[PDB]
Amino acid sequence: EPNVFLIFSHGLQGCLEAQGGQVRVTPACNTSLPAQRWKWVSRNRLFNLGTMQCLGTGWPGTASLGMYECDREALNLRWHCRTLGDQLSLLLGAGQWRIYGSEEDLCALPYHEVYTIQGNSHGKPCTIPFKYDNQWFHGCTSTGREDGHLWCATTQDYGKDERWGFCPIKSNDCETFWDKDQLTDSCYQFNFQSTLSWREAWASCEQQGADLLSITEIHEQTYINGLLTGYSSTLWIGLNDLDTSGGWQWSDNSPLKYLNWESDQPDNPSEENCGVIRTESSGGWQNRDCSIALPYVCKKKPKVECEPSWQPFQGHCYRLQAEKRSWQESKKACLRGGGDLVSIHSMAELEFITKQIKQEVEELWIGLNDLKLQMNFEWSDGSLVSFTHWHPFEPNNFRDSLEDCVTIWGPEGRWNDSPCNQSLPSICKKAGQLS
Ligand code: NA
Ligand code: NA
Repeated sequence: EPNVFLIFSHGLQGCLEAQGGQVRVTPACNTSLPAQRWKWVSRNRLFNLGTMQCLGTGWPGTASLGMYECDREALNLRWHCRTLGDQLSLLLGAGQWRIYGSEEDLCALPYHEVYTIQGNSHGKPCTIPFKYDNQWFHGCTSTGREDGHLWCATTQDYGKDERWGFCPIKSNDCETFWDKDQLTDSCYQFNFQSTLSWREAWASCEQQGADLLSITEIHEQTYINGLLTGYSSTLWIGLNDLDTSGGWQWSDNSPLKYLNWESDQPDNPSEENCGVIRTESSGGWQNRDCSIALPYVCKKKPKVECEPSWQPFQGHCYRLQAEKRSWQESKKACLRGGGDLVSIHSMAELEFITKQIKQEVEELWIGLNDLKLQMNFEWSDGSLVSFTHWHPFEPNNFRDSLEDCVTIWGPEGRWNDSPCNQSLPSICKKAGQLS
């Protein structure tokens, strides 16, 4: 019971209590008494755990506080955490209202929508509270189920509407609700029957201890397209440019090292900011309006010294090769120097390279490339690709050439991809000696 809280008045010096059908302030604050335990629930109602009822007052026309069945409409059961204090002070003839035991205001523990998994409600969130077999529930329950799985109604009256779904769980395994890749031990959840917005889908994955699908490897694309063959669907993935336009990122902060945009994508930069995978294109990526309602896919996984003319940063040595060469020839020159084309794994390393090594050189080669397999970028030095810093609407050279290599471009230190044909200076990286 982490969302539950007591309501204290400094002006009356006591906690708000609900007895029978009445509401009072008692100086005897006791966090154990459910009569004093409150909880925000759906549709801006304030729920009491002792009475299993909702705080209410009269509509304009008859003013007092009382407890009422939460589905009563003949009374106003709606409150706002910002004005609740003023309403309580008004109706009790009081000062300042806070959560008991803290300096936090009554807006500190807000109601969060919990989106359902599978069931028959297309991902619609739990209606809190809901009635089932004439009993109120202010949370998920397994009563009425043998397997013990937690569920909830998506209307307030299950007996009437029979709309429901499974509740999301934060698990250390991937048992009931997930397809697991045995090779990578990564778990995937295709909610074909749900219809949620991107942000809603994001929240759903998050409250399962997961994130929207990121596709980081060529294999991962193949495994994903695999499970999708036969189905006909368009599903949200973690891809978006909400922060920076054209700056596509995975919601789970994975590097944008693999790409599978459809031929004409992405487009409509002014309206479409979120990524979808499609079965029609055999797993191609599109960008769409983030507010549209779609099925979605979740994912979870249960001080050195340098040689002369080189400069140190962290544990490596860096050097500018000012002579303009091709990407491959730039690399060959780095190797003869006992190093390789620079690999960049953090923002601090990037800043060092850009401010200290590149300086006013306009554009130059780094180690990132997709010569081996196209649309799948890797560092020439074989290092793990953990970090990308693409310019807006980059990369995009796989859209023409069959071989793409990467440069640092301009003062921000962001990256382009380009034909390796191009003649540019470059930066080299090798390990340093400690010291
Ligand atoms: Na589009
Ligand atoms: Na490019």
